Formats: sequence, structure tokens, C-alpha cells
Amino acid sequence: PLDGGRFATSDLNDLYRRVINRNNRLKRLLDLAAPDIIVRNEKRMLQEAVDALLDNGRRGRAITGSNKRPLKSLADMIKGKQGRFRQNLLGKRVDYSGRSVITVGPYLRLHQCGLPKKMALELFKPFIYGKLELRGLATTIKAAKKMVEREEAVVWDILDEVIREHPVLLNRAPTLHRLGIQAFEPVLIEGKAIQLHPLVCAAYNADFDGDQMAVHVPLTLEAQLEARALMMSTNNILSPANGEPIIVPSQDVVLGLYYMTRDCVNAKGEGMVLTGPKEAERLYRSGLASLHARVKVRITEYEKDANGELVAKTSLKDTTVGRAILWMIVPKGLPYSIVNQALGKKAISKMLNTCYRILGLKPTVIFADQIMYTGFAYAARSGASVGIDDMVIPEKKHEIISEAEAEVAEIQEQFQSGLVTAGERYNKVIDIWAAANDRVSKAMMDNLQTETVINRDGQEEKQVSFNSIYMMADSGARGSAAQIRQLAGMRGLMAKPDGSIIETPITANFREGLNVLQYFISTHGARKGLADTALKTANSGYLTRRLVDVAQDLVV
Amino acid sequence: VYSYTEKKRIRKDFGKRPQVLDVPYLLSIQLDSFQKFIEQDPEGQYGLEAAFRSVFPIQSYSGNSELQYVSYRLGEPVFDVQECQIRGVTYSAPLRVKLRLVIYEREAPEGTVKDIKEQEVYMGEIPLMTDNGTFVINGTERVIVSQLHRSPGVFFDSDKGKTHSSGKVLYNARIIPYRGSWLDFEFDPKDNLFVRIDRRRKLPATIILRALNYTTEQILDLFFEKVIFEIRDNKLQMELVPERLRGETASFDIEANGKVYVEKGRRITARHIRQLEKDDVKLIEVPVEYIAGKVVAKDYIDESTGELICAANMELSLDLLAKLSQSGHKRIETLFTNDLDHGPYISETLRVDPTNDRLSALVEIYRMMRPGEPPTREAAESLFENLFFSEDRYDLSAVGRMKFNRSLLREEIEGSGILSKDDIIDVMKKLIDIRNGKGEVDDIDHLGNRRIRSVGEMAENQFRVGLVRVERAVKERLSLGDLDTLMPQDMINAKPISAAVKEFFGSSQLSQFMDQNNPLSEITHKRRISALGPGGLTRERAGFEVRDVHPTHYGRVCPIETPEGPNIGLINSLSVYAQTNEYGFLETPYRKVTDGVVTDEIHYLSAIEEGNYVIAQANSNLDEEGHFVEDLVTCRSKGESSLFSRDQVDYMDVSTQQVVSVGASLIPFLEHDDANRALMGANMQRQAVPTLRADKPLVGTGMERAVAVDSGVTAVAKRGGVVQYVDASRIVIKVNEDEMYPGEAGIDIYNLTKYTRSNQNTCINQMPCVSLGEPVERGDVLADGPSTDLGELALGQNMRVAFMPWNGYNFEDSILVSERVVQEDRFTTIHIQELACVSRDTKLGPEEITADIPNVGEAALSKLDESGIVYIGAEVTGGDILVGKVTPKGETQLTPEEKLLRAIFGEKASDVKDSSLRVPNGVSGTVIDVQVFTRDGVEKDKRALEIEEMQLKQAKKDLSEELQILEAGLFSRIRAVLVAGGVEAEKLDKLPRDRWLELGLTDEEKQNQLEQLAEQYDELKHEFEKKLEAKRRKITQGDDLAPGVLKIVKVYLAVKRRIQPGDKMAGRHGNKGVISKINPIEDMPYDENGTPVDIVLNPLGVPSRMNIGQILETHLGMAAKGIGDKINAMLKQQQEVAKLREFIQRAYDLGADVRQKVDLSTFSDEEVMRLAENLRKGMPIATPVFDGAKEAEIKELLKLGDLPTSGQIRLYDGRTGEQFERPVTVGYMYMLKLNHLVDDKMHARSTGSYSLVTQQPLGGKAQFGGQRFGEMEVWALEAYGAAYTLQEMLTVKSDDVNGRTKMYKNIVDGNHQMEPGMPESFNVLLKEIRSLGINIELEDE
Amino acid sequence: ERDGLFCARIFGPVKDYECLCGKYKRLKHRGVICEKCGVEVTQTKVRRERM
DNA sequence: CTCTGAATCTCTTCCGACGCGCCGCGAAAA
RNA sequence: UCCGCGGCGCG
Ligand SMILES: [Mg+2]
Ligand SMILES: [Zn+2]
Repeated sequence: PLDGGRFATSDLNDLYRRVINRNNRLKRLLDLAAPDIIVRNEKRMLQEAVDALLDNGRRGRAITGSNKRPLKSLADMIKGKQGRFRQNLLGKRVDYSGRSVITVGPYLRLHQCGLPKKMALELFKPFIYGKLELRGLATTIKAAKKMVEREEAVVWDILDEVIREHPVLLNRAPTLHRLGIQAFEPVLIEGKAIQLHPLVCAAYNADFDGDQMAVHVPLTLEAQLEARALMMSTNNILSPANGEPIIVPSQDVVLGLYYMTRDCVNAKGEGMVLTGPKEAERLYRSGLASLHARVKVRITEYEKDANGELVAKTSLKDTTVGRAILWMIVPKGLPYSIVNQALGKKAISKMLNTCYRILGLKPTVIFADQIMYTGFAYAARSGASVGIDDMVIPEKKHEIISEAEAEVAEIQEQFQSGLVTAGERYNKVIDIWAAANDRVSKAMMDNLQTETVINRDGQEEKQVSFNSIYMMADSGARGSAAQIRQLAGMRGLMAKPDGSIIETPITANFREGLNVLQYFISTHGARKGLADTALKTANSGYLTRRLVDVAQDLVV
Repeated sequence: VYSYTEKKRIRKDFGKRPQVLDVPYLLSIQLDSFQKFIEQDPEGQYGLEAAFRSVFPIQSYSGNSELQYVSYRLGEPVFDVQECQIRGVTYSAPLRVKLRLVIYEREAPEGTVKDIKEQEVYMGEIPLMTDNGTFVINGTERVIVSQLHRSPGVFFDSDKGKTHSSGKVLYNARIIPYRGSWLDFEFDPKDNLFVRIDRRRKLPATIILRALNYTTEQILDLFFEKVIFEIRDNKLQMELVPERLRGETASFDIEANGKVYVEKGRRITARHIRQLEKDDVKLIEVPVEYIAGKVVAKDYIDESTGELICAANMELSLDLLAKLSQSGHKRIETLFTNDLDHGPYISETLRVDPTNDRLSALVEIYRMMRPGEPPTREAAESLFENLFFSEDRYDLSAVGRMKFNRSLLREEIEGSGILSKDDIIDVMKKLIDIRNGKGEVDDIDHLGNRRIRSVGEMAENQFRVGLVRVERAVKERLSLGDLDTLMPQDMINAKPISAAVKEFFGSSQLSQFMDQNNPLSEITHKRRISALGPGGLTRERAGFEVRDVHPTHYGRVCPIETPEGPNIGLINSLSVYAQTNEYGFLETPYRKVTDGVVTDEIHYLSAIEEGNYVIAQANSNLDEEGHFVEDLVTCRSKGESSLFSRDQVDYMDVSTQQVVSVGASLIPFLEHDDANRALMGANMQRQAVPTLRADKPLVGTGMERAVAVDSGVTAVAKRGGVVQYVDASRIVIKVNEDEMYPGEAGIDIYNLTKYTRSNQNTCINQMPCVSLGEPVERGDVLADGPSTDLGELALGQNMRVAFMPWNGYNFEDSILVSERVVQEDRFTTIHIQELACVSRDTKLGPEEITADIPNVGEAALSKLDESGIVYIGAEVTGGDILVGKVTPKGETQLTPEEKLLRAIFGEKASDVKDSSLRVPNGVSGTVIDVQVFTRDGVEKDKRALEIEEMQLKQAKKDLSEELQILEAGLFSRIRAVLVAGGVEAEKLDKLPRDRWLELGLTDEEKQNQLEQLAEQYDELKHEFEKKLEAKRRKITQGDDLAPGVLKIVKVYLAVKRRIQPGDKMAGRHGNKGVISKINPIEDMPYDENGTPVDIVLNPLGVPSRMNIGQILETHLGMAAKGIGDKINAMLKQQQEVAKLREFIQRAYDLGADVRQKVDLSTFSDEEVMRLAENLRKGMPIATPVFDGAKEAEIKELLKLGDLPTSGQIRLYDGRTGEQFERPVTVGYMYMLKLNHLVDDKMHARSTGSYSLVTQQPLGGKAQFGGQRFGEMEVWALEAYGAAYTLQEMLTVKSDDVNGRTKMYKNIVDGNHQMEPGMPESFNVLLKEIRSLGINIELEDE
Repeated sequence: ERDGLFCARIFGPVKDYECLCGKYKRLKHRGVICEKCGVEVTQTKVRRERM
């Protein structure tokens, strides 16, 4: 039905009416015993009409309506992505669902997710009704709907009651791997955005760029048990593609850990011997000794015996006070030697994997949560930030570029003299430019990586530099060597879309100003990469669908 | 010097390169095209007159009647754009066409006319272009994106060897006509040449050659080269050209004139060729073996019996030579072929084609292009000739002819629009050359082979189609009807042309909705250039080759603006300086260079011309007269980068801003960030939302002024003067004494759009920005629009931003925001939605809106008025009623017992149901306007009379001010005339206006002027009277509503939106972000001066994104506000004007050899005071895109403001209080708010409506539908196991009605047990398959 | 219509447990084909079943 | 010199992620 | 009001 008593016609009806018209006309035509030409033409018209009714469009031009649209047949309703099978039978739309944008929840634990209050109310309304009937406050479901709409203060308390242990499945579209759906035990937050634990953001492949995700709630006791047992984020911490752990600290937490464990040769309070990590905490929180001070502290470590008993040992050893602070949160079974290093993402991954392989799941979960908290805290206290002065430009760059300019100039003259061919000259120009790039990159890394420092005796010493970008890239927290190379040194010798190197180097760095022709050359690779990345998803999804549908039968 | 408005707030520049060409009007690409489409033109190369000349005259095929066209006229539109949009109709103009019908006498000549009839026929409607470059088609605002289609012409392209094995390349030649069928020539791996039409089945090529009057032999003479043989005394001789032996091995001796010399077994070296040349060898004698295996060139016939022997193309042999010798042909003609050059390909084609004459080829082509029908001489001939060699079905447009002549290196630049046989032969020749290797393919995506087709051309083509439709209509009319009892308006029919135009402008893929978020969106949408649409290409098949940036795109298409996603590369943008050629190719400006010196003359070059020259770019440095500084200058020769001497350059790049479009040019410090994030930032600027208040960007690029000016968002005074009246709604300007038209009122009025719904449901408002008695120059901005400040574009706000990982709240691009900005409302926005209710003639009475409504509480009714419409200014929540409408139920008969029971229960058993309109779920706000419309003849309620009454008083006061102005002017003229003679000025001023008019000046010429002025008063009186009464008619008249609708009502609901956690928040340079925490003001970090930081960005984004622009901007912003504070403090200190003039003068003078060179000594003290007032907290900075502020100048600016030079300052933690160990970057950043409001996307369904077809829940928030649990999630559950959860999902929460009902009862009861059941969707499938004529059933039932 | 693609005689009632001509309107009439009009009185669900 | 089988060519068919959001608009049928 | 088709963006 439509407005004003009008109607919209389902496509099947038009085809059926056409077939009825033709059939009745043929019946009345045969009744009158007309010559064979008329009946044969009419019956072939009926044949084509029923052909369209069944599988419109398979043979010849499909019959079309006033909207010049190719009309849907019975066959067309089954075949295709829009057909009954793919659209309806699999992927039925479900009740008790919501969707919202995500927000980092730092204060959360590993397994509890923040949920907007309004969404919780709507999703659990059946349970609110049930408990309200249980407490007798609402005599009828009408009353329950009233008070739940009237948001009486008791309703919120009931809502806290019902969600006390009821997990929710949480999905981010599109699911790419079985880690794409996880169950959390919710907590209530104000606002209209789902708070997520930072760690699992890697597993969900989320990036908090205004990306949306959805929530469903199981209903049966059975489904709740599957959620708590199977889908709980505390379990399944190891990816099924490969045994490597999926919950890996990255970005800010890695930065905080690396800044915390790093040493500086001269710092406030260095040299003093301290009884234990407790007093190390006292010293630093009193601001009496900097985080990077190298001191001697007493520590204790434990190890499983042949029977698994944690035999203890203790001694005095050199330690940065920050690493001493770290030793608090370590579980009781870890050996100390692992922490004794400049922690990076690879090291931290090895660390968490270590405590998983040695101690139980609960120690690893607790350890991950505590390392999360501490990493964020001391990264905050770090104040590590990037300034315009950080991308220091090596003075050798002007010299190296000068040398390369001469080398290319003389080579070009040699080509103009007829001594070398165009292709040969092209190749050797590429070679000399590559050599220049290597030289300048090496020089820039050498300048950046080390800083001049003063010792206790005032003598010149050298240490790993504390330049912000260097520590950001070295720690592995959202960076690598290529980007820092492009930041201040040569950008390189990338190619045209055909793959040919343009033979004219991208000279300046991003701190310097890329010239118009330079930048416009630089954009070709960017456009090609963006287009390829955008277009790959279709084929990747298709390949996945085929593979899944081939392998769906097997079961141990 | 500077204008008054620019004097208000002068934006300091840093550009070093001097500017030459001012930025052209941004909207040209639309306006110029429609001008070419709509204005009169006698020559009429392109336009409506061109269409009329291309269709009319139309003559009866064998009669004595003719219909000829004279002229076209466009009538004035019924409504203006404002009236049109408020009414909600098409802003159209009528096409009036002068038409003549002529009838001849029967006697020859045909020109012996005997009767004519002439009149102006109405010819439908055309949507007219608005001054801001948009269409108003259905009350809505719509725009056309121009299409970058493949240019008509001829293209030679290879498959690069993918299709065939061994990488063997197969070449193709393709002809693209502007309208009609295509034509392709292709090479098969067997090196045979084939032709095809409209991608039908392949054919041998020469048949088309045979299709024309071209027998085999003559075709051979055209295509190949000849060789002559003679047989004398059983000795074979042939003529020689030395170049022929290039590439041949000397297997046999070479002898001539008694001289034998050849390197037997070796190649014929060039030395041998030169020796033959110097010997001048004309003929040589060859053995029988050489002529064996050769192919004859022509047929040979013997007269001994009258028989034909060894027809052409037949390969010679001993028997053939004996036969020809004995028969008597002493002269033999063959063709010459080499494997390296002059391939035998045509010979093989002639050996393979089954056809033997013109008829057989025509039969073949008929059999090919139309299967399933019998061949026939006349029909085949007719369809062939009309398909290819007639303007009826085929026309290579003028641009096509130009491209064609250029491709085949002809001399003529113009020619026929229809193909010719010699052209086909030339195409064959060129293709054979390409396959031989003496030619080159052409890049398909080279921008010289793409053409920008604008609005006018598309509308012209559609109108031409409609015209041919009406042409057949009138043809059959004239053919059938009598000749002297009719008149052209009878013959014509407007419906087809009008339908075609309307369908093109409404439903075509290239007529999408015109988005109106911010003026930048306006400009970038109107300047967008797309490759989609008709005749273009589809999204799902565009390969990477089309999408990549070709080197010819320089200065013509910006690499940056192009959208991300599946549309990447296919939707380009037009650069700032580029413009469209006459043929439709892309032009760019350049500066001519001479004697190593560039000069100010400007050339416009197309792509192909640019290919020839060698041009250097703006990074090159110039001095004095513009002489090149560096000896070796980098250029762009022939599409590749290199360096040359000063003497070798041809043209120089017009300006540093050449390569970038508007959207990306608005980004500061573009040359410091990676192209990926720059592209994303330029794209994402377009989604900014106008805030309640606007603030200028501290760091700008200088384009904001131009972008705002050209964009139609702002009101621009058409004539300069001094402002007479200022009000929030209207502005009144008084023009200058030298500006008035002779005999004019001299006063202008503008009405400001106050609060109306945008196209994207945002808010459009305008603010007066001038003071009383303010002088105004022409082109000055008179009313700031949304996202605009004093004529400067202002998308977002300036915020104090510090980079530090302050807590977990910045984990991935997550922005943590101070409550201080929420309290100041810096980011609040306003949204306006609309709701509609429609009245239609239901059975047993139409739907009626009324105050009374059953089953509704009293308070809800009280919100409505007596008419049933909410009062303006009443807040509404979700689900409240706005328009109280009821609808008759029909008969709804009940038995007397049931009716009595209903009466006992109450007022039930009524045949009227509720149909009132309610607020959509979750929506809330306040009502700002109610619009009502009603079919003519239907009564208008008191409310509608009320709105119409306010309308009429507004119109009446407008015209009353108009008449008072005109009375003032006319009586000023009266007083001036009286002063000029018979002066009674004191009495005139004392006496009322009637005495001014009545005075008779003793019948002088001054008295004649007084009488003329009285007549002027009279005529203006009647003019205003008739215009006002016409306005009353149009307001009072009914409405052309949809059929079946008696009356409609529309209500506008306005709501105010604030920053909310989870909302998205933009920063240009691609710094995306979600707001993740609102902190109380006392927790954020602060500086030693106690000022807290508003936004804490995650530093981790910068190193991996290489958005090093943003940090730079931050530092620059830090300097800007610094200066402002001092200026601010220096205003608070209330010190001398002169010393602050000194300070600001130093601030502007700080630039190292910048171009601006402002001199404050020329400013009056009021100007300096006003400037300082604007300069408080400001000091805007303009940095051109690639001629921007070097870091050194930013350091100098920082040191001027006493800020630390490093740009990193110490901070204190709000909650802890000790210093952060390392200094933290603190600065000022321009942050935007994006349309992705978190409170709009958040949604929760639980239980609700179900789709009728499959009982599944609906989809979409607007209909309160649930989410979709797609197949991906099915596999996700499948992997984990959790089979029970999946079953619960599928059976209860989605499909099984019985199961979900039982489950609902269980949950209400507290029992949580599953009740499985057969999904109804599967039953649906079972029935559907059962409809196919297939038995499907369950087993073991 | 009397014999159309939505015929009540063929595909069932237009409303749950209500005859086409309204002769019977009580649940006790379950499974009764109206003599006056000939339409079986049952649930509207059969409009999904009967082909 | 002719007939049959084998192999290629020519035509036809199928199909290229997915989740939303937004926007607009149906009729020679009544 | 719940129907269908086309275009646009987000992730
Ligand atoms: Mg993403
Ligand atoms: Zn009945």
C-alpha cells in the first residue's frame, strides 16, 4: 500500500498478469476456431511470456516495464548477491543489536568493555521487564514500559543488576578473521560511544578513526556460557593463523616502556645503593632520582623446581631505577634477566610470551593489564613529544649532494661526447644516485643515533641519543627506519607508474620544502599505492569466500 | 593600496615569488558553458540555434509543404530563485520559437510557394542557470559535474601482448565517432587483418574495402608496391631500386650491363646499396628460382581463346610463367614484400576473404550486423549507406574531424563531419605502418585525448534527441493532415522535448545532489570533473591504467583532491588557473621567455602543444628583469624532467600555485607532508560543518578571500557607496554619485537568508558585517555567510594544542578535549530537519487535519493550535505530535450488538482513525517554521491566512520603502528644478508633497519638467500598484501539488548539537580523530602562565604519517597568538596609538623581502584602532602553498613575540603538579568538526517492526531496524564453535515467529530456555523453488 | 477480485479467522467454508502457504 | 580425391566485499 | 510509513 490508497506492485505480479492475459486470450482464440497463423503466433507469444516469467532475460531482450527496468523473475530472485540465499538465508538481520562509534577506555580491564547507558537500556529491556515483574514494582507489562520510559531511579539499579555477569558479543564490520568477534562483560558509561580496551584494538584491526562497530547480546543460558567460555577476550589470546600472541602492546605503551627502561650516564641520585624496588618507587616519586639513573639495587627472583616449586634467590645488581620500578608488576615466576635490557616491541612481545609459556593464564592476564597501566602512566609522565628541531639535517648532506651533482654532470657530458649509450648512462646515473642516497642515509643515522654527554668527572662521553624521533622509531612504536630516513635525509629514487625510475632524484626532505616538480613527481607512487589498496579488497574478499566455501565441510 | 574591507584586517604574507596573473573567477567552467548554450548567435557553431539549424527546416518527403524555423526567444521566469525554492518547483524559462509553414503550388519549380503562415510556438521549459552556478529543479538545488570523456577521433593501441602467447603484440585501430557505431581494425596472431563493428563477430577486413567501389586489383595498387618482370629468350629481367635490397641476403648473383658483383651468402650491406646507386643500375637479370614463389599483382587474360590466367594475388610458379610466356605477356606485374617492411598482410587477407564482389561483401556485412533476417539488395545497400556515409546516423563532430586530421598528419584543420573512403584507406595505411614499425601508438589516457564536456553540450544533445522525436511527430502530421486548415502549434507537441530535458536534468547520473556543507564544498563540487556517466566507464571495471596520474596532468588536474575509495582516479578536479579550450581540451597559462628573460605576456597552451616545448617551473629563481639565476635550469621537456641552459627554455610556469586545486591549495604547508595524508586532508576538509560562531584561521594560504568572493555564499554589493540602513534581516545601500544610472533611484536592497535548511540538513545563516555610514566599494563583502569571517573563509576554530601522550586517552589518533571548549561553545553547531504530512482523497472522505484527535492526552492537544498545527517556538521531544490529521476508515460496518458494546465501552466504533505526524524517534528540538500548501480552490484555514498575511505585509513594507525612496528622489529633482528657476525652496520644503506636485512654473520648460516628474510619479505609482497586486495574486493562489493531494504541511525542527564523546573532530593535513575524553579544566596540563591546553594530540601519529606540515603550523600559530597577546595587552595598557603603530609596523616589516610592504603611515588613527581591534588575539598569516614561510622566518617571528625559539615549552601536570621531564610542543591548531555526529550514528533496536515478505527485522535507523549479522560473522562463530549462539541468532532473534514469541514469553517469565524452530525464510525458499516447477520436499517426515 | 491472483476462495481469508463476507466472525467457526461466499475461515498465515 | 576425427575458433555464461549512512523518486493505468 | 531502483560518502 501507498499514500492515498495507492499501491506499489511486486514484480512477480506483472509477469503473472501478462501470462494470465496471454493464456485467456489464447483460450478464447482457440474457442473461435481461427486459422492456424493466428493461434501459432499467439502461442509463441505465450511461450516467450512464460519464458520471461520463469527466467526473464536469459534468452533475448528481457521484458521491461515503464521504468525501463529489467523485470525480476522467479529465477532472478534466487541467483545473485541480492538473491534469497545470500541476502536472507545467511545473514538474517537480528534483534537485540546496536551499533556505535568507539573510544579508547584506558581505565578498563582486559575483558570488560564500556557501553553507553542508553544502548544498554534498549538492549536489555526484556531483562528490565523481567526483573521489574520479579520485584513486583510493575503489575503489568504496560507499567514496565511506563517506568522504563519514565527512567525511574530504580530502573537504573535493576539495569546494573542484570548486566552483572551477562556478556555481549561485539563485532567490527567487516569480520576478516575469527578474532573479529569477541565477547566482553560490559560496564556502564555515560555518553554515546562504546569504550574499548586498548589492547584488543590490534586484534579488531580498529584504528579509532570514527570507525563503527556493533553489539549483540546472547539470550539463552547456553549462549551466555559459550560467550564466557569461548569468546571471552581473556581466552583465545593466541591467533589461530600462527601461535604468535595477538595482544601485543604497541604505540604509547611501547614508548612508555622504552623510555622507562632507558639509562642516562648522568642523572640525579645516581650511584646510590637502594634496598628494594619499594624504595626505588619512594625515591622517584619523591623526585630525588631521575628515571634513567643507574644504581645498584637488591632484587629477588623465583624459579620452578623439578616439582614446580618456586625456589627463591636474591642479590644486588646494577639496574636503572625505572626498570626497578617495572620489577614490581612482574609475576612471581619470571627470571630477572629478561627485563634487563632496553625494552622494545619485539622484547616486550617475547616477555609476555615468556610469562605465558612459564606461568598460567591468570598470571599472564594480570601481567598484561598491569603492564598496560604502567606503560600508559609513565609514558604520560615522560612528556615525550616531537618538535620542529628534532629532524636535524646533517651538514654532510649539502656536500654529498654537491658530489653527486658533479658526478651526474660529468657523466652527462660523457654521454654527450658519444662515449656511452643512453641506457648505459641511465643505469650508471641510477647507480651513483643510489650510492649517494646510501651515504647520506648512513650519515644521518650516525648523527642522530648518538649524543654527547658529560660524566661524573666532567669528561666527554657518548650515549644513545634521546632525540624524540630516534626513540620513537627505535622502540618500534609506530615507526621504522624508512620513515625517519625520509624525514630529514634523501627521499630516494622511486619510480613512475610504469616502473621506470625518473632519473631525477627527489632531493629535499620533508622538513625542507619539496619543490613543485619534485612533489608532483612524488605523488605518482602515492596515487598508485592508494588505488591498489582500495581495489584489492574486492578480490581479497572474493578469494576468502571461495576458500571458505570449499573448506566448510571438514571437521575433526 | 588596499580596499576598505581589506584595510579592516590585512593578512600578512610571506610569498617570495612575485605574482603575475590574478586568480580567475572560479565558476567560469559552468557559467561560460551555459552562456554558450543559451545566448543568441547568428553563426551558431554550438547552442540551441545550432540544434535548430541541425533539425529544421523539415520538408514533406514528397509533398508541397515545408516547416522552417526563424528565431528563438526565452521568456522571463515566473518566479525568482527564492520564490521558486520556497514554492518548491523548477526555476524554468519558456522556449518561444518563431516558426513558419509554407505551401507551394503543384507546378514546377518546387520553390513556387503559394501560402505562408507564421507564429511563435511555445516549446516547453528549460531549467535556467542561477547566478551562483546552480540549478533549482525541484525546489532542491542541483549541479552537473562535467564529464571527461574519451575524445572522438582515431586511436592506435596495442594489447602489450597479454592476449596471445609468447608476448606477441597485436595492434588495434579504433575510430570513436561523436555519435553512431564504432569501427575497429585488428591484427590476429596469424598476422591477418580483420575488421569489426560495435564489438560483433570478427570479419576479414578487405570486405569493407570491397564494400566500396574497389575491386581487388585496384585495392592492391593502393596498398602495395610493384615490380616489373620481362621474359626474353628464356631470360628473366626486372627493374631495381637499391633501397629495396635493404635487409635481403645475397643468395644469388647480381649482374647488370655485363657487370657481376655481389657478396654471395651475405646481407646486402649499405656499401652494396651505395655502389648500386653510383652505378645507377636500373635492371638486372634473375634466374627462374627467384621469380618462383613470388605473388602476381594483376590479372592476366589471353586473347587466343578469351580466358583469364593467373589472376592477381596468385603466387607464381613454373607452369604459370610458361603459360604467360607462350600466351604473350612480355610485361609482368607483381608486388614487393619484405619480412622487415611492407608485410604481405593484405595479400593474406585477399587470400582468405570468401567474397569476390561488391554484392557479396554487402551480403556478408548484412549477415554479420543483423542475424536472423534474410539479405536483400536494396535493404542491405540502404542500411550500409545510412549507417556509415550519411549524417542521418553518423557524425564525427568538428572536434573529431580536427583530431582525425591531426592523427593522420593531414594539413587541413577542418573538414566534413562524415567519413570518406580515402579516410578509411588512410587509416589502413597508418595501421599497416604501425605494424611494420615506422609509427608509434598513442597513450589512451594522455590528456590531449580526453575532452571535458560541460553542461551545455549534454543538454544540447538531449534536446537534439527530443527534437528528432518531435521531428518525426510533425513529419507524420504534415504527411497526413491537410495543408491549409491548420497552424504549427497544432502540429507541434511539447511533451517529448520537455520530457527529455526533465529526465536529463533530474534522473541522469551526472546530475547529482549539490552538497552545501561549506563554501569550499560548493566550489569543489562545481569544479569536480568526473569520468563516470553515459559514454564514460563504470566503477567496477576501471583498471589501474586509467586511474594513475599521467605526467600530462601537470597544471591541469590536481593530484590531491581526488576522492579515496572505489572512485579513486575516476573523479578528478580542475586546477586553479586551468581553463577549457574551444575544442574542449584543457588549457593552462604560461609566461613566454626571451633572451633568457621571462616576461609578463601570457599564453594559453593545450596538452599536445605543451608536449612540443621545453618549460621550466616556479622553483627556479629569478631576479632583476627575471633573468635566470642558475646556469642549468630544471625543466619539463617532452613529459620528462631534465636540465638545460638558459637559452633553451620556451615558457615558464605561471605561478607556484599551478599544480594544486582549490581544496588542497587551502591547506597550509602542503609541501611538507606526504601525498597520501595530504590527499586525505584535502578530501576531508570538504566535510566541515559551519559552527554557530566563526573564527579566522591564523595560518592561511591567501586563497580564502578569493574562494569566499567567488562562491555564492556571500552577498556582494553590486555597486559601491555608503551604507544607509543595517538590520539583521535586510541591508540597504546608497550608491555613489558617479555610479547611478541616469534617472535611477540610487538605492539598493539585499535580503539576508536568516535560517533555512541546507541540502545536507545543516544551517545556512548570514550576518551583516558593516557599520552605519560605512563607505563601501564595489566587490566588497556585505553579508558574511556561514563559515566566513569578514570575507575570509573560516571552516573551523583555533585551539591551543599540545603534543604529548597524556594518558591512554590518546592510543590511536584519539583526541582528548578540554571542557573549556565545550563551555565556550566554540564547536556547537545547528541542525535543521524537516517533516511533511500529506492530505489525499481517501474513500468516504479525504484525510483532514484538525485539532481534535481521539485517544490523545490533553497536554498534547494543547501543544497544537485550534488549526491543528504546533505553535512556533514550542519545544518538542521524541514522539510528540506536530500536525493532527485524521483519516476516514471507510464503511467499517458493525453489527448492532457490537455497536452497542462499543458505545458502552465509550466513543468507539468511529469510522475515523488517527493519521497525525509525530517526531521521529530520538529527535528533539524546537520548531522554527511551519509551511502549508493547498490545491487551488480548496479552502485555506486561519493559520495559512496568517502566514500569507505576514508574507504580504513583508512585501508591502519592502515596496513602501521603495516608494518612499523614489518619492525622495523625485521630490529632490523637483526641488532642484524649482531652485533652477522660480525658487520657492523654503515654501516647497514647508508645504506637503501635493504642493510639490501641483506647482505650475509659469509654463516654462522647467514647468514642463515638473509635469514630466509628476507623470513619473504617476507611472511609478501604478507600477508599484500592479506589482503588489500581482504579488497578492501569486501568494493567494493555490498550489500545483501532486495528483490526489489536496493540501500539504511542512514543519521545520531545529536542534543544537554540541561536542560529545565519540564525536569526530578534524584537523587539516589528514589528522583524523575521535574525541575520547572531556576533562574538567583543572586536570589538563598548563604552562607556567597558568593557561590550560585545550586539545592533547597523540605525537605517535606524526612520525608514521610524515605530516610534518602540522607541527610547523603549530609552531607558526604559536607565534601568531603571541603577537596578538602583546597587542591585546597593549590595548589593555591603553597606551599611545603611535607606539602601537610602530609595533605593528615592525611586525609586518619582519618578513625578509616579502611582497606585501604595508605602510601604516598612510592609515588614519581610526583605521589603526579598528585594525588593532581585529588584530586582538589574531595576527593572521598567509603562506602560499609552495612559496611558504621558511623555518628561519618563523623563528624570527617567534623571537619577535618573546616566545622561546625552540618552540617547545615546559608544562605542568594538572593533577600531579610536577614538570613533565621533557619540554612539550604547545601551539595553535585549526581544528574542524565533521558531519559524522556520534549521536546520529548510535542506534539500538531490540524489538520492533518486521519486514512483511520474510518476517525478518527491518534495516536502517530511520525505520528503527536492527543490525545485520552477515556471513562473515557466521564464519566467525563457526570457527569458535559456539553453535548454540549461532542457532539462537538464526532461529529466535531473526526468523522463527513462533519460536521468538515463545522465547519472549520465557524471558519475561525469567526462564532462558531455547525453543528452536524452522526459519520462515527457508519455508519461503521452499515455496519459491516449488514455484519453479520443481518438487522439493522434506524427507523422513 | 472474485477470481484474481488474490482470490479469497483460493488463497484464504484476508484477515485472521474472519470470513470474506463477514457472515461468521467467531473462533467457533474454525475450519468453516462460508456458504454465502465460499471462503474458508482460518489464520491469514495460509496466505503464505497455499499456492 | 574423399571421409572422419581431432583440434581450434566462435559464441555464450558467470561474476568482481561488506557494513551502513544519506539522498530522491515511481503510473497508458485507472 | 513499511516496496523497489539509481547516485554519494564513511569506515
Ligand atoms: Mg579504518
Ligand atoms: Zn462468507
